[PDB]
Amino acid sequence: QKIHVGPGELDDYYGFWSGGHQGEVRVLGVPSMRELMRIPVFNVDSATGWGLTNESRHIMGDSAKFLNGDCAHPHISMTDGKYDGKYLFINDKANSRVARIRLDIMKCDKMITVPNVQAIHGLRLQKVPHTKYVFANAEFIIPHPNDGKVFDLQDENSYTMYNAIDAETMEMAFQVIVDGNLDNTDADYTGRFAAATCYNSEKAFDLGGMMRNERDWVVVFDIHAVEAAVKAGDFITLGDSKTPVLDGRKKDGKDSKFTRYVPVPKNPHGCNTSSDGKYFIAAGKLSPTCSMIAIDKLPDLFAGKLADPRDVIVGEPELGLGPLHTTFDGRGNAYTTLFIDSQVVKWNMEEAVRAYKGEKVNYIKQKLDVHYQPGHLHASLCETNEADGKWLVALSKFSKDRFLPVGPLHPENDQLIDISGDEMKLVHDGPTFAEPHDCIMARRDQIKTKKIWDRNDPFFAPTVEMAKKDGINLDTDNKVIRDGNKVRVYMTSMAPAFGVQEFTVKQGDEVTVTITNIDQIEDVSHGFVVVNHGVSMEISPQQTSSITFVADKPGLHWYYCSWFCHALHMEMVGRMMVEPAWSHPQ
Amino acid sequence: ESKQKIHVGPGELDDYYGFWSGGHQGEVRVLGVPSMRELMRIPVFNVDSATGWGLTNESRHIMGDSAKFLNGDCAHPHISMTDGKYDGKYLFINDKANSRVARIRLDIMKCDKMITVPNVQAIHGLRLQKVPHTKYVFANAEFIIPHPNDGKVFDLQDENSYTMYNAIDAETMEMAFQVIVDGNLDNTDADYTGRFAAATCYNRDWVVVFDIHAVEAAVKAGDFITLGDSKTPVLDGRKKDGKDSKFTRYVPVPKNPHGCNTSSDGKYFIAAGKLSPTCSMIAIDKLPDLFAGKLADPRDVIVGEPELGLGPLHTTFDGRGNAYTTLFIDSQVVKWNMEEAVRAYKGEKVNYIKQKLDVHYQPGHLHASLCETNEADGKWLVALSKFSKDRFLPVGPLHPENDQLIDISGDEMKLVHDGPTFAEPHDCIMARRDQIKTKKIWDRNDPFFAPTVEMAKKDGINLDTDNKVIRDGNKVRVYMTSMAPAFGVQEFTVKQGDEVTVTITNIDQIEDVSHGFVVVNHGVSMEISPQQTSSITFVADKPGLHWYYCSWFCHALHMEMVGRMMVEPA
Ligand code: CUA
Ligand code: CUA
Ligand SMILES: [Ca+2]
Ligand SMILES: [Cl-]
Ligand SMILES: [Cl-]
Ligand code: NA
Ligand code: NA
Ligand SMILES: [Zn+2]
Repeated sequence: QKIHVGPGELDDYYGFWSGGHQGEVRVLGVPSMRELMRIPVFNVDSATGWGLTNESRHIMGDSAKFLNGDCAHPHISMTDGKYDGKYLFINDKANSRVARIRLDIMKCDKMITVPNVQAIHGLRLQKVPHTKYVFANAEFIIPHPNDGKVFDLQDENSYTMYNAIDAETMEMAFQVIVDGNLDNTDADYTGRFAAATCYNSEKAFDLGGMMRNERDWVVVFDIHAVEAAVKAGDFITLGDSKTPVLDGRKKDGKDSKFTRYVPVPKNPHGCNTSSDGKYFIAAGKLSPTCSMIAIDKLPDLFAGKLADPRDVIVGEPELGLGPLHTTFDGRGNAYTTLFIDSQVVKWNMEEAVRAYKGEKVNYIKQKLDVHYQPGHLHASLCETNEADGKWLVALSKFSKDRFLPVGPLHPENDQLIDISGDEMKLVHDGPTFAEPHDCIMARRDQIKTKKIWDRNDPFFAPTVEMAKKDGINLDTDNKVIRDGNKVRVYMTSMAPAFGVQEFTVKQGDEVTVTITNIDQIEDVSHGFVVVNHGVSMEISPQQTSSITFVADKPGLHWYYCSWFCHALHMEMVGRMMVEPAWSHPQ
Repeated sequence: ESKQKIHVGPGELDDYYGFWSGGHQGEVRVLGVPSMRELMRIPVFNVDSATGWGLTNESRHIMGDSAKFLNGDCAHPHISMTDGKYDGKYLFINDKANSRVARIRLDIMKCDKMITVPNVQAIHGLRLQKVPHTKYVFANAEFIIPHPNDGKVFDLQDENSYTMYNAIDAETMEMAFQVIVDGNLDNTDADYTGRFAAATCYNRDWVVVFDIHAVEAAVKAGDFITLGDSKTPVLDGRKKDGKDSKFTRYVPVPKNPHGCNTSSDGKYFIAAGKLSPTCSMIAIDKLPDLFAGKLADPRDVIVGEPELGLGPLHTTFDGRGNAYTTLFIDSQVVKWNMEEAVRAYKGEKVNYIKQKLDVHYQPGHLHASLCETNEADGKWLVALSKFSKDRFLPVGPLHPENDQLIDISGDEMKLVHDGPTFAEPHDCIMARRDQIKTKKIWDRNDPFFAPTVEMAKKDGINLDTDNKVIRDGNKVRVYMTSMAPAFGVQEFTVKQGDEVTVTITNIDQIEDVSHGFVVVNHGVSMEISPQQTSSITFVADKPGLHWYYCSWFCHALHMEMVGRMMVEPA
C-alpha cells in the first residue's frame, strides 16, 4: 500500500482533524499526513479574517465575543450509512457550541450555542436514512434554572441533557434529560437508536465520588419515541428556549419511554457503532474491557421482553489496561486504544461474543505498541457501511522523544498505521498542535470542492442584501456611501488593483469596507489589511467579504492586499485619509 | 551527487529545526527538517485558544497596548547570531499589519518581547546584525507617511512625508535609532563586520547602504532629532540638494529590486532584480571607499550583474561559492557561481549559470541551511512558491503555499518534497539540531511570568504551595497549584459582576505533563506547562454554577480534573 506521496503525486484520502484546544478544523492529505488547509471555526483567524469579518461574526452570533473553542469530534454527514460529502460537524466544549462546515467551500457556515447546557463534548451523526440529526452530549450537570439560588448537583432539577440538532437548519430539534452525565455517543444504522456513555452516574464533583460506582452505563435513546412525544406535544421548555425537552430519567426505578440504562464498567468512555450495524461498543477505561451492546436486542429491551438491561450485552472482552476508543476495518475486527498499556489491540468481534457465551477462543489478534498513551483512533470510513480497512490513525497524547524537543509544550503523536493486512504496521509519526484528539477520513472521490464562489452563496447573502439597500451592484460598483458617522465603502477588486484606491472619512467614523473579488480565475485570492487598525481578511474569487472598524486615528492610513495574487501584488495598496476631529463638529 | 536521506521514519529524529513564518495568520511554526512536519506552533500576533496567548495576563503584558489587535502579518523569521553563526538565543519576526517586531526565546519557544515601531506604518523586511553579534534587529517600514501624521497634510510628496529604517536593540527590545530614507524600503540584510547594512528601495531604483558606525557616532554625540512622543533618536539619511548624508549611500540598482541577501563569505550584498532579469552584486569591500568619497560613481561598488531569468526575487547560498535565486516568472530556482558572475561583468566569456530547477509555481523567497552564517553548509534548500495549483488535493477556494524541499548537497539540485502550508509563510530559516537547546521544565524565576510572581508577592502568596482566594472589593484573585489530576482549588464562590483572576502554578515536575484551564461559556482558556505560572482575568457576569476543566490531557483521570465556580446573583 502506497505509504509515501512524492512531488507531483496526490494523496488518496482527505483527513479532517479536530483542531483540539486551538479551535479550528484542519484538512490533511492521507497518507502523506500533510496539512492542506485550515478551516477557522471557534478561533479568530488573522489570515482570512474569520472572527473579524461581518460575515463570520454573523454566523457566530453572540458567541463572536469568544476568541476560543475546544474541539474534539469531527464527523461527516451521511446518506444511507455512507458519507455524502455535504457537511462536517464539530463540537466546542469550551463555550458549548456545535458548528457546521460546508465541504464545498471548506468554511464554517452555521454555528449554534446549545441552550441550557454546559460543555458540548461527544458529538456524532445519525447514519440512516441520512444525517437528519446531529447528536451532541453536554458533559456537566448544572442546575435548572441556573440562577444562583441552587448549586447542588444532587438537586432534582440539577441534570445534563442529550442534545439533537437539526443538521440542515442548525436549530435545536430536542433535548432529553438524562441521569448521570454524558461522554461520547454514537448512532445505529436504522435511525431508531442512539447511545451514549456516562462516567458520572454518581452525580459527584470530586474525583473519588466520580469513580465510586462499579458500573456506570451507556444510555440508549429511542429516538422514535422521542419524536412521537414531540409531535404529540408531550414536552416542556426550559428558560426562554423553545426547544422541546423530554425527561429520560428513571423515576423511582421505572424507565422513561425514551431511554434505557445499560450497566457498563467503569467510567466508560468511547461509544462506537460497528460498521456492520451490530453493536454499540463501549470502552471500559477504568475497566480493562469493552462492552458490546447488541443493537438488534434493543427493540426487545424497550418492549420489556428482557428481564435485565445487561441482557443486551453479548460481549465484554478483556483487552488490556485503559481501553478508551474503538474503530473497525469492515472485516469483522475491532481496534481499541489502550491508554495505559499504550497499544492498539486488534480483536475479532464475533469471537469475543462467543467467549462471552463461555467458549474458550482467543479473540485478540495483535497488540501494536504506540507512542504513547493513545486516546482516540480512526480507521478509514469506519463510521460507514463502506469501512474499507486500509488506514488507521491512533492519536497519542505523550509524544516524548518521538520528535525533536520544542520546549515545555509537546505535540500530540498522530500515528498512521497500515491495516490493509493481518499485521498492523506503523508507518508514520505525525505531530500535531493542541491535541486534535480525533479525526475523520474520506476517500478523495467523496469530497467535491468549489474553486470559484457563486455570487448567490448564502455565506455572504446578508452582505448582498445590505448592499442592495444602498443601491449597490456588488459586481460593478466602486462607491463610498456616507450615512451620518457611518461610511460604507464598496469596491470590486481585480489583481493587482483595489477598485477603490483611496477614500476620506472623519475621525471617529465607523467604516465598513466591502470587497467583491471579481477575478474569475482559480486561486487568485486577495487580502485587505488596514495598517495599525487590527483589520485583516481574505477575499477569494467571486466572494464578497466585509469588515467594520472605527477610524479612530487622524491622518493617512495605508491598506494593502495581504494575499499574493499577481506579479504586481506589492502595488495592490490604497490609502484611507482620516480628517482630524478638530476640523469637524464636536 | 545529491543523495541525502529524505525520509524520517517512526522513531527517527529530524536533523534540523525549521522556523516558518506564519504568514497572514500571525504565528511562528517550528518544523522538523527533512520531514517537513510541524512540531509546534508559537503564538505571536495571533490569539491562540490552546495556550491562551492573547487572553492570559502574561501574554497581554508582553503585547502591551497592541494586545487589542487580533491579527498580524508575518514574513521574515531570523535567528540571532554571535560571530556570524547562529547562537540559538532568539528568533525575531515582523508584523506588517500592525507595525511590530516580536522576539521569540528559543529555549522556551515563546514570544517574550514585542514592540510597536513608532512613527511608521508596516514593518516588512527584517534582518539581524551578524557580527560581532546580533546587537541590532534591522526592520524596514514599507509605506511613506506624513510627519506628523495628524491629518493636516496628506500629500505623500510633502517634504515631511517619508519612511524610515529602524534599528531595535535585540536584547532590550527597545528602539535604538531610526534613519529617514528616500523612497520605499523593501528587504534588508547586514554585513559580516557590523559597520554596514543595506536595503532595497524604490522611488533603476536603489539599494541604500547604511554606515551604522556613523549612525552610532551621531547618536553618541546627540546629533539627532526625535519625532512626536517617541524618544527614539532619528537621523536624516535622505539626499539633500544632491548632497549625500553621512549615514547613507544610494547605489543605483535595476529595477524595483526586491531581495537583499548577504553572501555567506561576506563579500556581497546581492539585490534581486525583479523587473530586471538580473541580480546586482555590491562589493562590501568597496563600501568604505564609497563613504569616504574615494569612488567616482556609486555604481562603482557594483561588481557583478548576472542575467539569470525572468523575475528574480530572492537569493541564498550553499557556502560552496554558489548562489541560488528564485525566478518568479520563469518559475525556477537558478544556481549560479558568484565569482564567475564577477568575472563575466568584467567581460570574460564564462557561463556562471549552473542549473535551473523547475518549481511549482511562482517562487518568492528561498532558504538554504545556515545560509545567513559563515557556516552555510550547502545541504538543504527550501523554495517557497505562491501558486500550488494541482500539486495538492483541492481544498476549496483557498490554496496552500507550496514549500518545496530541495537537496543541494551535490552538484545537481534535486526536488524531494512538496510541503503545503497555510496563509503564505513566505520565508523560513533552518538551524542544525545542535544549535537549538530548549527547556522541558520551566524555571520558577523565568521573566515570562515574573510580573505575575510580583502580583502574588503583594498578596502574600507562595505560588509553589498556596491554594487561596483573595477578596478585594469586586476583584477576586484565586491562586492555586495544579498536580495531575487535580486542581488545587476545586471550587470557589464569587459575586455576579466580580472581576476574577485565576492564577495557576503547575507543580508537576515530570516533562510534558501540561494542564489546561477552561471556564465553560466565559471565553477563558489557557495552558500551564510544568513549573509555569499562568494567569487569566474575566468577569463573572452570569449567576449560577459554572464548570471549569483541565483542557490538556495530563493523566488517565484527565476527564475528571474539573472544578466549580459558583456565582451569587447581584
Ligand atoms: Cu491582490 Cu496581492
Ligand atoms: Cu490536568 Cu488534563
Ligand atoms: Ca462513575
Ligand atoms: Cl467515542
Ligand atoms: Cl531578502
Ligand atoms: Na446560528
Ligand atoms: Na514591549
Ligand atoms: Zn519577503
